Amino acid sequence: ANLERTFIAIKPDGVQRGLVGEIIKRFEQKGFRLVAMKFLRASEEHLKQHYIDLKDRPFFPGLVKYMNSGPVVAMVWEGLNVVKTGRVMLGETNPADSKPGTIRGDFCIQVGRNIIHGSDSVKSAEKEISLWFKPEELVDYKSCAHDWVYE
Amino acid sequence: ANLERTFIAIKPDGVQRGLVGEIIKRFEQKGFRLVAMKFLRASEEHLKQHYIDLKDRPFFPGLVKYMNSGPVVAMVWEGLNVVKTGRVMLGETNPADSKPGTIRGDFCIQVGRNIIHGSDSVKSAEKEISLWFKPEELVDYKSCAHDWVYE
Amino acid sequence: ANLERTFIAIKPDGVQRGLVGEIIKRFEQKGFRLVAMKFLRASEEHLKQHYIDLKDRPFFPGLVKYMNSGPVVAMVWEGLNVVKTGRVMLGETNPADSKPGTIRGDFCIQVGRNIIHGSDSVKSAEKEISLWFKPEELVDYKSCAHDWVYE
Amino acid sequence: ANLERTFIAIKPDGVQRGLVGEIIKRFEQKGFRLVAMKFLRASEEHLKQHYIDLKDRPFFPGLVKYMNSGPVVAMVWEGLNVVKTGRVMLGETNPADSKPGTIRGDFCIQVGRNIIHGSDSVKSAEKEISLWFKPEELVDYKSCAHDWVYE
Amino acid sequence: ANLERTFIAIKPDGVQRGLVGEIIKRFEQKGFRLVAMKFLRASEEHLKQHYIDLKDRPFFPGLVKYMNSGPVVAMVWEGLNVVKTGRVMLGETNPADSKPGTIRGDFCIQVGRNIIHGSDSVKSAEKEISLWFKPEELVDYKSCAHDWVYE
Amino acid sequence: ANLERTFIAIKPDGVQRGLVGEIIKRFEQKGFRLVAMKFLRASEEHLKQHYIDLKDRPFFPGLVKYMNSGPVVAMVWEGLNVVKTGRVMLGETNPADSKPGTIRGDFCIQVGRNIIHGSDSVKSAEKEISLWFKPEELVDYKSCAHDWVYE
Ligand SMILES: Nc1nc2c(ncn2[C@@H]2O[C@H](COP(=O)(O)OP(=O)(O)O)[C@@H](O)[C@H]2O)c(=O)[nH]1
Ligand SMILES: Nc1nc2c(ncn2[C@@H]2O[C@H](COP(=O)(O)OP(=O)(O)O)[C@@H](O)[C@H]2O)c(=O)[nH]1
Ligand SMILES: Nc1nc2c(ncn2[C@@H]2O[C@H](COP(=O)(O)OP(=O)(O)O)[C@@H](O)[C@H]2O)c(=O)[nH]1
Ligand SMILES: Nc1nc2c(ncn2[C@@H]2O[C@H](COP(=O)(O)OP(=O)(O)O)[C@@H](O)[C@H]2O)c(=O)[nH]1
Ligand SMILES: Nc1nc2c(ncn2[C@@H]2O[C@H](COP(=O)(O)OP(=O)(O)O)[C@@H](O)[C@H]2O)c(=O)[nH]1
Ligand SMILES: Nc1nc2c(ncn2[C@@H]2O[C@H](COP(=O)(O)OP(=O)(O)O)[C@@H](O)[C@H]2O)c(=O)[nH]1
Ligand SMILES: [Mg+2]
Ligand SMILES: [Mg+2]
Ligand SMILES: [Mg+2]
Ligand SMILES: [Mg+2]
Ligand SMILES: [Mg+2]
Ligand SMILES: [Mg+2]
Repeated sequence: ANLERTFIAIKPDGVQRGLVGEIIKRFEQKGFRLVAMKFLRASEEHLKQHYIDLKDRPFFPGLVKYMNSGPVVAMVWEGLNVVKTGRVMLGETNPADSKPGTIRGDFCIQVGRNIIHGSDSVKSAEKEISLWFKPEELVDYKSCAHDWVYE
Repeated sequence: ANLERTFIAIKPDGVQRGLVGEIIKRFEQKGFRLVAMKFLRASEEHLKQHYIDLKDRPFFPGLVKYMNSGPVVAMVWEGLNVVKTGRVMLGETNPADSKPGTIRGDFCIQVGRNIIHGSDSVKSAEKEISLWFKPEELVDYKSCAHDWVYE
Repeated sequence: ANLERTFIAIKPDGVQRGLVGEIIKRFEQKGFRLVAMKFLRASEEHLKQHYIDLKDRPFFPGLVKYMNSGPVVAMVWEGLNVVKTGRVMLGETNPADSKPGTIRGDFCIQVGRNIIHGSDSVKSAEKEISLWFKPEELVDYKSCAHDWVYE
Repeated sequence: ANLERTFIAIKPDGVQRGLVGEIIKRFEQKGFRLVAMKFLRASEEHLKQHYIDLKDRPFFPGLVKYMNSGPVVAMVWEGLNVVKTGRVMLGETNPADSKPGTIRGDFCIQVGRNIIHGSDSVKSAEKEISLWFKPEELVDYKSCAHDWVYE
Repeated sequence: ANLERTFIAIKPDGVQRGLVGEIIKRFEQKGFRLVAMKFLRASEEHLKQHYIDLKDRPFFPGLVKYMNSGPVVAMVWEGLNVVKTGRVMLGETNPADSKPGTIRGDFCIQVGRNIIHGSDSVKSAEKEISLWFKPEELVDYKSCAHDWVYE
Repeated sequence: ANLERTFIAIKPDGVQRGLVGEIIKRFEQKGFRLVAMKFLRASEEHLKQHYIDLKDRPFFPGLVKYMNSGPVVAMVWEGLNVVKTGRVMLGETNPADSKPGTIRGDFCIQVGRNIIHGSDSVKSAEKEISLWFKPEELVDYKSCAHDWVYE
């Protein structure tokens, strides 16, 4: 089979607060497969295109500036319902609405500093994956745990 | 009802994915007393009795064969509302509906590989404990912390 | 706003069960600022004042005795909505109603041994802070991570 | 290969202090395979035979009484060098001499309450295994990560 | 029959880097009893007294300045061999020589930002406890675990 | 020497055994700055250049094959003595001799599956960094904690 994929980015605040390993561990222990990963400071234009649907929102200027203010960890993760499940794992957009046990619930306070991004839909994921990674950067392998994670 | 007991089994996938100590720690940390524990490859006939209520469901033979495909860790835990609270701790039957912070929410993806079993009621717990353990295998002792966990 | 403060106390059961660091870590990693902290055996009088609204409840004598039965860690934490959010982190009054991922959800079982206290409102918080701490015991400094937690 | 085995027991203090899960995780994460596990109060005669080479030592009486004073978690673990590297993981007999990051180094203080036992040699391991388990209690299965742990 | 005690302070970098809980957890897990604790910005004078033995060394002014640059967590811990064992837990003065598994080994790089202080000797412990704490701030109580930590 | 760099790669066994987050956290927690990171299946030729000094060793062919058998996580880390300190953090080449608390000591068993690589010297580090990364992939930014990790 060819499993669902989602795009996950650890925002500059996640990197600056030293939560990269912690956040990656949460995806690994869940049983999702890391497909791609790189580390870069995305240009304001890259970030504008990432968040193109939000361009007319008033917080958008500060969002783009915050997102370009340090490096990000960009990832692709694979598995059954990984898009929706990735989102549940993150918590709500606002850390204030995010439950203890979620990444945002556990680790942050304010919507403007909410440490992580996950694709909100499959069609979003595929667009975001194409924008952040070259095809060659997506690694096709099989997880040793697969048959212990899936029927 | 401080002497309530429940049956908890770590399924073959739980054992194979190295989650035994992680699971046990969650019960220990909560204040529940470990009463019995053993490690075995349960026979197909034993598993058919365990899941006798499901013998007509289409997933039954698959479920049995998987349950026999590796060892399980069988346990008896005791404490106030341990049956219901144990259930909460595991999360929903389907990992897709299990909240972050729960065992299945944190660690698995698919209902057919859902890493753990807990009794669904006192009556089920009593049946399961009888099925899985000899009476001499239930250990009598007082937990150190009891007077700090209970009034 | 961001200068809100709350009073958090680790109850004698939380100290005795070795949960002081685990509790503190949860507040630190969330991004809240530790403002004040001390360790003491609170007098029965001090405890009666802390719980003055409950003076006529049936459980109040047992409550005051339990709370005097060992030392307590008293703390003040700062941040946006720290009162409300602190409560979310603790769980519900009754650990039976507290979800996995919260302090009571993870660690305790019975309402009379529920390991921790948090102020239920800003007015409660300011009363409790005045009750437990001398003004000089409240330390003003800026958190390293502040600008990565707050826009 | 017919891989080496060792006998590990978590002593009554390890059980009472809630360290069973933690300990088991350290063995699991190292890549050792759990072969056998049970939970029991070992009789004084069982304990005398286990520690027979110490019978004339002055601490022997107290050792047997303490080891009988609560249940123990009895285990057999498999792996290349598991006896010697198991000992290294435990620390030195005296926790005072055990380094941080070892089990006794992290968790205990006094030689008479040193939380765990491990076989000191291959010959001791085989003797101890034979005395603590029935042959049928030793579960034969292959670890899913075997080929990632071994050449 | 007072057990041995030591003075441990979490330095300003320790607090700023959000390691207070982690650090305390290590001492609780080991079996030491928390006797005293408070949180304060130590004055230059207090710190010159604390480090008076170093007053003529080149790094002393820099040390005293750094130690005043943020609040510190000051603690008294009790147990068998706590002064020496405490030291071993911290690591060497220079993090470069501190082993993985020690506090400085896990968390620090440079000698002037080495996150924690522990007394060097019983005589120094006694002096430091007296310098930092009033007698009434030392809490006399018996630990839950004592009989499982000590024979 | 604060700008010293080393090359760390999580080997395919580390990726498959779900240790990526765990490993990254240890580097983060220590205070080193992540400079560059990517995830790829390294070609046999690329790996032959990486290990060119071992090309005549009997294990060389199998080493290259194993290192190509799954993706690796390639990283550049910066900090004072990061090459030597990084080596200490990994353990010894042989897991069998690696101390508990080190990455290999904690997580692996056999030299042929030793989960991680780190440069052995500054000269080796510069050669490996150049081999594995494009100049533009070394990210320029300041770590928020720098002034709390360094004088
Ligand atoms: N400062 C600020 N940022 C916001 C606000 N709403 C959304 N954002 C940021 O914009 C990101 C994208 O918004 P959105 O797609 O609606 O939410 P998401 O998919 O859950 O991340 C969020 O993750 C926040 O980082 C806001 O009101 N203020
Ligand atoms: N393959 C498969 N297994 C299922 C399904 N539903 C339940 N199971 C398995 O059967 C076990 C028992 O089912 P059930 O008693 O209803 O759920 P539980 O009490 O929450 O464990 C579950 O824990 C699953 O492992 C399904 O639709 N497909
Ligand atoms: N024993 C007992 N203690 C209670 C009961 N209800 C509340 N308490 C205790 O009294 C404390 C204060 O009560 P309350 O303010 O209503 O709950 P809280 O603000 O969530 O802590 C609780 O945290 C419990 O420790 C009860 O029914 N029985
Ligand atoms: N109370 C007490 N117990 C001891 C002493 N020496 C050893 N023991 C206990 O006896 C056990 C077995 O001793 P030994 O075979 O020499 O050490 P081990 O193989 O490292 O456990 C130790 O693990 C301790 O639990 C002592 O001096 N006093
Ligand atoms: N900046 C700087 N600080 C130092 C140096 N040597 C020691 N210190 C600091 O001064 C503290 C006290 O030194 P000392 O009492 O000898 O070592 P300790 O008992 O390990 O803490 C150390 O823990 C360091 O924080 C140095 O060479 N430079
Ligand atoms: N299969 C196998 N692999 C080995 C052996 N010795 C070394 N290796 C592998 O080759 C790598 C490089 O060896 P070396 O450069 O000498 O040590 P390193 O710098 O500590 O990794 C090791 O990290 C192992 O992955 C061996 O005897 N057998
Ligand atoms: Mg969106
Ligand atoms: Mg059922
Ligand atoms: Mg109240
Ligand atoms: Mg012996
Ligand atoms: Mg000194
Ligand atoms: Mg080499």
